[PDB]
Amino acid sequence: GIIPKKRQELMKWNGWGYNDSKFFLNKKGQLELTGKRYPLSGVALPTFKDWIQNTFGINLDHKTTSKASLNPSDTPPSIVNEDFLHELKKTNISYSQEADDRVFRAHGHCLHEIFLLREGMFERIPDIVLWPTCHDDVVKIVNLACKYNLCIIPIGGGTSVSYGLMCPADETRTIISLDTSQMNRILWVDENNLTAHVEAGITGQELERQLKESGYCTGHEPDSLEFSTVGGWISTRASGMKKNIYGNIEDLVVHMKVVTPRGVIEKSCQGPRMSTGPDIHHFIMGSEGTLGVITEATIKIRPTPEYQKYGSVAFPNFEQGVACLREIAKQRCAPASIRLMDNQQFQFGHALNQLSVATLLFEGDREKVLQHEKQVYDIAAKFGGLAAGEDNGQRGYLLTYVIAYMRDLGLEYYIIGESFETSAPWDRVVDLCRNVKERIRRECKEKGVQFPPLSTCRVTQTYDAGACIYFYFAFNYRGISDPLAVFEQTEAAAREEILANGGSLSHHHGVGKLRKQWLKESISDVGFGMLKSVKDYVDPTNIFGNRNLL
Amino acid sequence: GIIPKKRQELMKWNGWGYNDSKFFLNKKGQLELTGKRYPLSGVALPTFKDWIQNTFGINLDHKTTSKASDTPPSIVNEDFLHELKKTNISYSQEADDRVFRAHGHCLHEIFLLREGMFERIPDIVLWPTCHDDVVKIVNLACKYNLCIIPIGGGTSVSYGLMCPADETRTIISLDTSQMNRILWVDENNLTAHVEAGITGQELERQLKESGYCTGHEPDSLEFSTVGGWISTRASGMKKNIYGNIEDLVVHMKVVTPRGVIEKSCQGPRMSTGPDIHHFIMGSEGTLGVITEATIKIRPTPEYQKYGSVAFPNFEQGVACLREIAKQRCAPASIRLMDNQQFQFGHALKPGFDPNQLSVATLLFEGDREKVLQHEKQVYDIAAKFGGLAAGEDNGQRGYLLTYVIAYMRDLGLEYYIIGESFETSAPWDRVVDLCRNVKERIRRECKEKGVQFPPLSTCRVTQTYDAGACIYFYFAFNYRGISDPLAVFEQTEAAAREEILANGGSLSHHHGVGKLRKQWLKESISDVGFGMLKSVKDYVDPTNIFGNRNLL
Repeated sequence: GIIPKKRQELMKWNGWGYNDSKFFLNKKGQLELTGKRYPLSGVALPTFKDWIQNTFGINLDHKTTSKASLNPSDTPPSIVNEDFLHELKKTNISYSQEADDRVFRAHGHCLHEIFLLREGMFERIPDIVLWPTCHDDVVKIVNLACKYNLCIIPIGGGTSVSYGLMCPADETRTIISLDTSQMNRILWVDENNLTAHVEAGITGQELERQLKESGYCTGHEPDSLEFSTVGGWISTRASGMKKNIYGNIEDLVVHMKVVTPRGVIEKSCQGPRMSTGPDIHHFIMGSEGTLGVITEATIKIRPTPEYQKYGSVAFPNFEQGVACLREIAKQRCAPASIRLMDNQQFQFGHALNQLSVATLLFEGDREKVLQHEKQVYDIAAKFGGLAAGEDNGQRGYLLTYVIAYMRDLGLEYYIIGESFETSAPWDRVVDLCRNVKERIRRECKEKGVQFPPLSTCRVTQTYDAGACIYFYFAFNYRGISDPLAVFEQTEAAAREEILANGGSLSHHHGVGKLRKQWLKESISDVGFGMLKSVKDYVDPTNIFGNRNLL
Repeated sequence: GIIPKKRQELMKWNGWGYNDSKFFLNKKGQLELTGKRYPLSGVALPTFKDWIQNTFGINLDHKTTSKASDTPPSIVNEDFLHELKKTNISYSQEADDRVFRAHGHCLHEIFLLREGMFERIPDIVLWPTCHDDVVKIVNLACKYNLCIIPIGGGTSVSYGLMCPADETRTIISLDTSQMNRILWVDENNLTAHVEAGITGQELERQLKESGYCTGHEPDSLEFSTVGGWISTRASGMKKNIYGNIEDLVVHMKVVTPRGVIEKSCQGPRMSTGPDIHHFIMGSEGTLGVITEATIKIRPTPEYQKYGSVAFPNFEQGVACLREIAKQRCAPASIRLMDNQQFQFGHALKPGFDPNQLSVATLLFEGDREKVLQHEKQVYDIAAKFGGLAAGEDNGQRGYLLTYVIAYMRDLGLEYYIIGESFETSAPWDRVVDLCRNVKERIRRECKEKGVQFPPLSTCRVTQTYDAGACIYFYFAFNYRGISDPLAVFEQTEAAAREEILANGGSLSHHHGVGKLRKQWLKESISDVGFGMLKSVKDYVDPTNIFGNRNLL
């Protein structure tokens, strides 16, 4: 579960996930996933091809060829001051000027970046990779950057979907990719206080796995948990599948330690809730690597749940589903996870008419699950909601960690797709869903796309004040002059539609450099000025120069 | 329910709360609460005077003499006054209006109100009624170089309202009590759009008319305002169900010298950079004026039910509270009091060890079915710790009391009894030691400073969280024949704050910082931490219009 220094020995350098897990077309005509890693690994999927064909209007005859490894006569030169490097050596901090390690850490998982990895190359990439293995290591790195006017871009699991690790093309200084993956200890578990003191580089899978050994969990389960890190979550305000029980990352964090050019930020005590001015944890959460390096964090843990249980529900349409979820949030009896899929997604799940589907997960005490389960089904029964079965509800979840591998699959057959999200008020949810799908269909026809896009949505979280909505859109692009421009302009349009229908800039993807142009409207000008003024005091010479946000 | 421009028509100028509500010795020789505003109003408290005598060793034979209502003149630029005239915004240069808004409710202030005087008091009180009104005032204060000190309920317990002695600029008191509308209720999204001046009492009373509540109930809800809450990171009695302020606020609008802070949307939860709501929450009047907020509302609870539990000692009670927090089944309110609080609460009434036992009071609210289940789980857990139910009316008694405690301080003042309370939050594994060490420290400091009778030195756990608990301490003593009673109080308080910190507890859980705990802030938040806040202060308020000097 620990990320090795040479990441490409385990992970795709040019796509999502593990090397040993990819979708392919099998000796016997159907699609299938290699390796043994997921419940779906090595399992044939009979009707998936037919679906893709009916959905995207392709026949799978047309395959694209992508770079299978790095073209090192297309990577730019590593410029690194020779004295700095002398000093670094004295420290014993593992580092690498290798094109591979460098190019691995130049991108996250935005479509644009995955396309360049496969087809082109980046303008700018890290110059040197460093592996601190503890707080003190990081202190030394930051002090070296001050002395040598270097620039540091921190990286954790590299799962950013906001251009948050892209290197600014015109950044002339030595760029360090400060890689946290070897700084990954559970320092200690505090069984009286129910917290774990961890280092920032630990992944979600590793964190849970280790804790499960003492009988604990965090329950923070972002879909990227296999690679995303504690330090990444804080930085991007991440959200997990069971936030309903465990909380989101702002709910989960009790304490943190942060290395800035100016010094170390940490509160003096481990109180659960204080009143000592604006909460500085919140100046750091969602700071997206622009401020300094998060080395340590204390996070709430919980005893492993007694029992869990899946379910699902059918609604006569999406709208009645939304109404039902709103009523669930109104009674404040959301189960561990509740997710409403529209019809297109329902039909997609089938391959592995206005009718929609919620999937459910319940966990906690055995007795409580069963009460909770009864309440939810009764409420839904009020909205045309009929139980669709406990096993159906397992399929939708078992499926979660393999959806991300299908984007790589779709790219092999000339289909470009991305998911993007927002949060919106309850009273805007239906209109936004309708108007955003429409907007994408339009922006697509007008840019010359043949078959109308695939355009789905799902309610993914519920809140007192509204919901988190996810969209997925994809279109086959064979014939389009500039495929990357069409998609990118359509994405940027669907954002405009989101903002105009009352939805927020991001629920959890964060901002990075993809959504920078809207930030100032999102918060006020003064709002934006205040962040600026924290940047400028913490990092006066802009050493943390990924240029996210501002 | 709205606070009137002349506050002294309803409220004590020289102490807590309403004019018509004070303790007094009755025809029958028993202490009683005047008026009929609280359940306990007009009820005779038979054993109370004995408890006071036995605790502090007084007769009640001689009561102190307060001042009965010194005051620097009101100097104010004329071109400014002329322009203020034009806005039609009400204002006052009257000494008594200005003197009302120069303090909140820290012992030191209330004492200075009775005996001495404030070295500095605001120079002019203004009353905006709306957002625009505040924009104008702020624009003026920048133009004419005037300091602004916002005030809502005046219930600060941190010196957050005190005017800095050496501030030579004209100080405006920007009173928000007349900007108090529920702009509107959003029945679908379950939120309310409201002005910052609305009090807790008014907000709940109004919302109740539509079948809604916020459930945000600080002990000062009668006077404390939306604006103050956000400013001080307030916390209420039922935050277990309803959340604390930071959970309750969905949006806000802040007028600052630099301009208006405001998020563009009303979404439940976002990832758009560091959350700016959090730059403002806890800002204690140092950055601008919160004019409007959107707060979550909830349907009126269908059912409310009290209860109480008795434990063989305090440690056992703490352990139970920790287990209750471990199974995440805290009722709407749960509060564990130490033995002294039990005996105290006993003396105020209308086989374990009675000098050992501690008592938890409980409030349960929600759907009647849910309430009953919760209630069973809770008494099951307590029973494992030696816990036995002591009845709903005891529980009922516990809660209603909370609103009269603040009138009792005024009582003790007039019989040479200075007292105050202070809070902290700590991790679960420090609670027991922190309680013991802080009480013990308070006694030793008083013995050493030459107090005759040993001080009242109680504690209670007042909120539970996953990671810890909120702890209240209360301390009081007879000060007849002490040279410098204030200096003795304020030293002790400072010592006990050092103990709290040396035992693992925070600067404050909800009191906030103001100017009373400024000297620990930098170490509480890192040096860089403190520097971060200064940068925000300097950007937003370059010319330090908002000059209460809280925090930094």
